[PDB]
Amino acid sequence: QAALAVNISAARGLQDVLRTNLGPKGTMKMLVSGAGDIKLTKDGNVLLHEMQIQHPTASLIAKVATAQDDITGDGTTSNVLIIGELLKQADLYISEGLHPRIITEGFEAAKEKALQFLEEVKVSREMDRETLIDVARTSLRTKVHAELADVLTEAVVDSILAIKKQDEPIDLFMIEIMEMKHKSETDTSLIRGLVLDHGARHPDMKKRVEDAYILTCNVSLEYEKTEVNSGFFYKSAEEREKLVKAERKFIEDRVKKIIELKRKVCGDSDKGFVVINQKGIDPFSLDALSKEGIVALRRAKRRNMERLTLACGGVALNSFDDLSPDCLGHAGLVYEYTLGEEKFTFIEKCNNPRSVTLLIKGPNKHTLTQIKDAVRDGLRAVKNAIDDGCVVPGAGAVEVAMAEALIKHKPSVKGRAQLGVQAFADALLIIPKVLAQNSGFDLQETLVKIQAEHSESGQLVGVDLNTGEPMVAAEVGVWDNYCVKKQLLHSCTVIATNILLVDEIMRA
Amino acid sequence: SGRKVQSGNINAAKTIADIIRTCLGPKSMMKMLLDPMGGIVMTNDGNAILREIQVQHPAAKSMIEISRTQDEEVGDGTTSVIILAGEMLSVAEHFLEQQMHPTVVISAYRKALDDMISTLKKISIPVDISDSDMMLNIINSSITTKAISRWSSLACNIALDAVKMVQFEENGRKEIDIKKYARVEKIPGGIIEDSCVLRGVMINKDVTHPRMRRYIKNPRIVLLDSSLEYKKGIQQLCEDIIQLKPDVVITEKGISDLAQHYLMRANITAIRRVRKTDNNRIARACGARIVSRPEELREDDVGTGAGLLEIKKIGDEYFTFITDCKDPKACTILLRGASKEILSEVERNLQDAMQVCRNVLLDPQLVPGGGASEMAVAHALTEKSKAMTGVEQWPYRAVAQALEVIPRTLIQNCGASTIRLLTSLRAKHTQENCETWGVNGETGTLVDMKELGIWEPLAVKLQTYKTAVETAVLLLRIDDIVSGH
Amino acid sequence: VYRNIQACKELAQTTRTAYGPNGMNKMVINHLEKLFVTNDAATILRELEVQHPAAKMIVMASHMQEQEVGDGTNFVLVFAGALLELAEELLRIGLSVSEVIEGYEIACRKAHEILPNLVCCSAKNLRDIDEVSSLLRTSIMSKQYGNEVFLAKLIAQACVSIFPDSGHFNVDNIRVCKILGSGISSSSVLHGMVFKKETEGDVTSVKDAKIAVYSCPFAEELMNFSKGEENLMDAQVKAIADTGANVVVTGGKVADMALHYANKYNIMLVRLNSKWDLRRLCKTVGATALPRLTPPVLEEMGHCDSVYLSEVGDTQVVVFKHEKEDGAISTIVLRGSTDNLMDDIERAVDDGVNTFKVLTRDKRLVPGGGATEIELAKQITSYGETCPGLEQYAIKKFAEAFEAIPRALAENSGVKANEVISKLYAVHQEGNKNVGLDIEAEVPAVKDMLEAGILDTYLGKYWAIKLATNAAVTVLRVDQIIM
Ligand SMILES: Nc1ncnc2c1ncn2[C@@H]1O[C@H](COP(=O)(O)OP(=O)(O)O)[C@@H](O)[C@H]1O
Ligand SMILES: Nc1ncnc2c1ncn2[C@@H]1O[C@H](COP(=O)(O)OP(=O)(O)O)[C@@H](O)[C@H]1O
Ligand SMILES: Nc1ncnc2c1ncn2[C@@H]1O[C@H](COP(=O)(O)OP(=O)(O)O)[C@@H](O)[C@H]1O
Repeated sequence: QAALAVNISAARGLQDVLRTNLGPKGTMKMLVSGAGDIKLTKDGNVLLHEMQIQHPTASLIAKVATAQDDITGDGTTSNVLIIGELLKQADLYISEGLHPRIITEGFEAAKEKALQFLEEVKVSREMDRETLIDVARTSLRTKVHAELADVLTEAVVDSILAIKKQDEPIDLFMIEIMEMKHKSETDTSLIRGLVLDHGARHPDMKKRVEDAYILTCNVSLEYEKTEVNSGFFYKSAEEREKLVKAERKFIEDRVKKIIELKRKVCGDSDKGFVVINQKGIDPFSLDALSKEGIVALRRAKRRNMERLTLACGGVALNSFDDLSPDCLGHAGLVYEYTLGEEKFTFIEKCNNPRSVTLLIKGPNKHTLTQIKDAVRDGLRAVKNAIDDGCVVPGAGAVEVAMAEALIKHKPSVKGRAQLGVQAFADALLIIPKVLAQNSGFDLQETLVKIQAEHSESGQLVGVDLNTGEPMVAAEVGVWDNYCVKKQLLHSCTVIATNILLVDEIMRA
Repeated sequence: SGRKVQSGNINAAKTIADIIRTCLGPKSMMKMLLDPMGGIVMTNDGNAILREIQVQHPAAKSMIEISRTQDEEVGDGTTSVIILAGEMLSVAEHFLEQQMHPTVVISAYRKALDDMISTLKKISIPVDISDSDMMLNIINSSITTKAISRWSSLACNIALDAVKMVQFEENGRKEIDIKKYARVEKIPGGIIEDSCVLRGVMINKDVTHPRMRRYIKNPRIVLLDSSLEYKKGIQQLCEDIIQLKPDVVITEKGISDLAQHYLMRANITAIRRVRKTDNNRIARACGARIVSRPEELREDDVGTGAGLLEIKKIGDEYFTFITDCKDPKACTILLRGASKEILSEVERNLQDAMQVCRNVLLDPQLVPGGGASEMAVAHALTEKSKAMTGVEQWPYRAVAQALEVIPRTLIQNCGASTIRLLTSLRAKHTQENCETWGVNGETGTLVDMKELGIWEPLAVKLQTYKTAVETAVLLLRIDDIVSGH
Repeated sequence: VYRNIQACKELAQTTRTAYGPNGMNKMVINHLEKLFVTNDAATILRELEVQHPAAKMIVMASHMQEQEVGDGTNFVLVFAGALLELAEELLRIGLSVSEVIEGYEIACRKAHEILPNLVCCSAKNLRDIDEVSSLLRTSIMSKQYGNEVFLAKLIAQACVSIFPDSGHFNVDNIRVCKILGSGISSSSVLHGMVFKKETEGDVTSVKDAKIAVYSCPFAEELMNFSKGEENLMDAQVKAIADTGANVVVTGGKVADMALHYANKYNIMLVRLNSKWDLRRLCKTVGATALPRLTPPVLEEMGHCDSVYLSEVGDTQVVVFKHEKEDGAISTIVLRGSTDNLMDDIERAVDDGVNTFKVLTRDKRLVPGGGATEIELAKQITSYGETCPGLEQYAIKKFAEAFEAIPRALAENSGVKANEVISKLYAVHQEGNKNVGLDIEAEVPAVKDMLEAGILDTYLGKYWAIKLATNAAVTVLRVDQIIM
């Protein structure tokens, strides 16, 4: 009776808060924390995961929405707008009776009709470079500046078309985003193979490695000593004075094992023996072995070594010795690059060059984070477009045609479910409206123009976010993902039903 | 203290102007008047809004006074005057804060006004008078959008017949004209088409016994404020009249039957209970003179008045139809109809068109309305300001910038965006050489002004601009108000 | 969003006064309750309690500006404030924020492409000490008025011109050492860093010095303990003096036994090292700080060229010169009555050296003192009418925000700003680029800058304009946050 009204008000408030974010031309919000550090972002997922919401059921909506749509690429803010509009439209009929179950039946029937419509509208144009360009641009211009997105589209699309050779979509490890703080943010490219965070204390050991062999195996040039005896150095410090010694024999054992490894699998000072340590190493043994042609470094994280297993090769055990070099692999180039003060090791052209890392040079922390999120979103969107193989006309093209199909589907359903279907259509109509409003033009001017021209066009058609003119998104380059639409519709219907079925609230 | 009173004055001006900012044009947004008695008032006229509302700030009171004067001087445009004054003061607010004296600002405003007066005449399109075709086009253009839409024929014919019946050739060629000396005869009865025009003055007062030669071939009217008595034991006025031998005498009081026969012997027709508001037009139409001193009496006391008098009785009313008098300067226009609920506004619009014709005689110029003239003068000022030097150039540009408020409001109160339309109008108007495009008021769509066919008299727009600028300088020249409250 | 705009506007206003050679300065009090007098706006901001996030990111933009150029930060602040207030009134008109952003971006690109069209660059080279000294006087004149600019330009530039080798320079090479006492006119320039030392037991001509770094500075039973402690201390100083050590550096205090033992080791016991000097010494002599007295290492042992005592400045000091570059290190010794003006003088020295650096990286110079600002404003506002569309409003507002620099420069210098602005703008049609404002005359009079020699870096102004536009754009595109 009134719990429904409370939920409606909370959902409308959340929708109104998230109104001015949809679309590339939409403005962006900024997040402030108690510490003082601020984040500047526009993506709905991070906004809902970071906002401090007052109303409880609004927090419910945000949490469940993020949880469900983590599976698909994005569309979070569009989903929130559609569910808010659904609730408002249902309220305009509930306020005069209209028991929520009938509205639920109408919603489910409209969902079925919209699913069939989307199935028969989806366009299966064969994949090429140009379509990937268009998808990357559409998915990137909605998270970062215009020209920055234009620069980043080429990098992301080239990386993704490189990845696509496996004929199966895989992600996470195979694409790595490195972060650094060069002033020139315009520098953004891709590096094949691996890029290591940093190296060790080596004065011009190998540099241009060219051909190399990778064994790693967490070398022990600074093998752990026996420092821990009882708490700390007590009056009985002879343990931490002498027992801490005699472990240099481990370091010399590793040195000699690498010695015959190098002059067994190489036979010359060339062909850099690439090894890594998970902790620091002593410069003495390090440069003594590097002067023999061994590429030894230190202080690397795990993710790089697991990537080395699949992209370079070689086992990795901290406690080890010389063993079968069968696991060892080869690298085309292990050249090291330094920008200003910190060293980057470019492990590229290696065996299985499928693994590729992405390079950005953001000036400060928040721009770096926004760039990382934008490139991740673009990668996910293009991967989904690869997987479905059938892109769909965006810019509100599918939504308006879906609304028209639902309206023409009104007499098909009996009972009072027609009211639910009509409300569902009017709610799905929100997306082009929000696009036009965020762009700056009048709401209903653009909406009426688009509907009127789509009446005779037959083909799908969107909105140009530069003049308000209707535009055929198919021929321009605006594209969305089939799976995104599927998951959005399904989750939207589910959450709308769940909220509408509530009757009363009590404490606990 | 100091400039603070100026800021308060201009704030009051801005907050009184924007109240009725949105109520001009063919699609004026309507307003509410809620008296503290529960009543509710339906009103569109901003002049009526300000007349009904009451305000305490003296500057707002002075602006009410100037609005009323402009209403009673030239006619319409009072809302435009108020809007222009408010916008000019609001834009001068920034310069007042700029720590510049009001003297330089008002000097810049004066120079801008001088420039505007010229550039208005530069762009005004010529018009012809008494040319029925496009005069009727003007009637369908501006004299419309009132309650005479279905009855425009009566208004047009009345105006065209009565334009040449109050003209005064005092110092030039019929350029002196008044809308009050005309005999408007607004009586209900019959059909509205019964209204006509006559060359003379009509009196609603008549003798109780018109069984006499009330009309003479050449009446010689002489005004007399004295009332005739039975006799001296005053009869002496009868012999005094007999000395000069007139035939018509006007008095403000009744005449007895014996006194009526005495005046019949005096060979004069006695007219009683006349009204001063009608006696003035009697004297104007007949050229009468009043004198009673016996020493000053001469041959000039009595002069020729009417030419063909007559009295009829229409609608059981004692009419008095003087026609074809000596001077066609105070003639008759008849106003009949079944009801008078709209005919008053009809005659108001008639006097509006009368001012239109009078100023057309003054200056046969029409300005392209609908924001076309405003944008033209703003463009002229902005292009002329490039050569101007010194600090005074900024007000000379801000007055032009603030003058574009009229098309802004026209576009605003029709649904269309007030930004894109204004930008399109300005951008295309500059490159256009002599186009003067004016936005349509109904659809809120750009259109060349000749095709739309709307225009205003040069004199009325000139007066509006002059009053707005003078109000701006007057309100900026106030340095303090403390004389009590 | 008007809250953010107003906050940034107040932030810009509170530092607008300090702009120009007539910087009418402020008081500085921090949490630990000092009292400084300073006119440098960059010095003002670093102790302002800025809480509004828009202010936080505008001062972040200012910090980015100073890290790339080194001056004009106050210009960035005032330009951003003008841009944001004009954007505020544009929003009040009814324009969308995105349209304003687009207009500002296109106006910024127009400004960058029009800037290099009025450059009157340097004369011949970084050499000719007098010529470049005349060049580098503008920034220091802005920091400190013309009372001492003529001495300051020679003092600062003469130090940076010591090592014009291979066309490479470093700002950190020219450090500043402060000596209290006589007036500023008694300032001097010297080679090699100058700082206080304690012991005078130093030989003038020395071989390769051995900089011993002190990371950690200093009945019968009483006699026994005293003897043991003295012997331990003597062993410690013997260990310090090992490996051919000849000199030491310490942040501690002298001891009579310690100084005597060091002197009879022919080693001076240098103490009283400032908390900043030791990192610079270590980085310039190619060594590191020795942990204690007993573990010194010759591998991490300091060597620059030699060590001796300089009497310049009416005091005894320590000097290290002739590094691996043999001329890279060159400090400047200053004299002053108090310390509250030492900060301003060293700030002016930095404002000279960084402008010299950007001159090295860009030998192109544009007229200053309101010349370039009004010229670019005129160019952009003339281009605005040509460009149709809705970006035109943002273009004129960008030009108006650009022309606000000479307005503030005139106003905070005493002269009425509007008169100066109007006269300058009217003159600029005929009195072209080189015209500029006159500081001396109270009447609003103008004067050509080419003869005045008041010029500012082309690259500096370029980067300042770019970063101000970026900051204004990134401020305009926010809506709100929980607060
Ligand atoms: N260039 C463009 N023109 C018109 N519409 C666009 C353009 N780029 C993206 N869109 C629209 O933006 C929508 C996605 O934006 P949004 O929902 O804000 O991002 P997210 O998917 O992260 O929630 C898509 O439905 C698409 O139609
Ligand atoms: N059809 C029309 N199209 C455009 N503008 C019109 C039209 N009719 C009237 N206007 C505008 O209305 C204004 C006159 O209104 P106004 O004189 O203020 O009325 P009042 O004085 O009775 O309040 C003119 O400036 C003219 O531009
Ligand atoms: N004598 C002068 N006359 C006119 N303008 C000057 C004079 N000296 C310096 N200026 C102006 O002062 C500005 C220097 O600003 P500055 O105070 O260095 O900024 P910041 O404090 O951020 O480094 C220059 O742009 C220059 O135009």
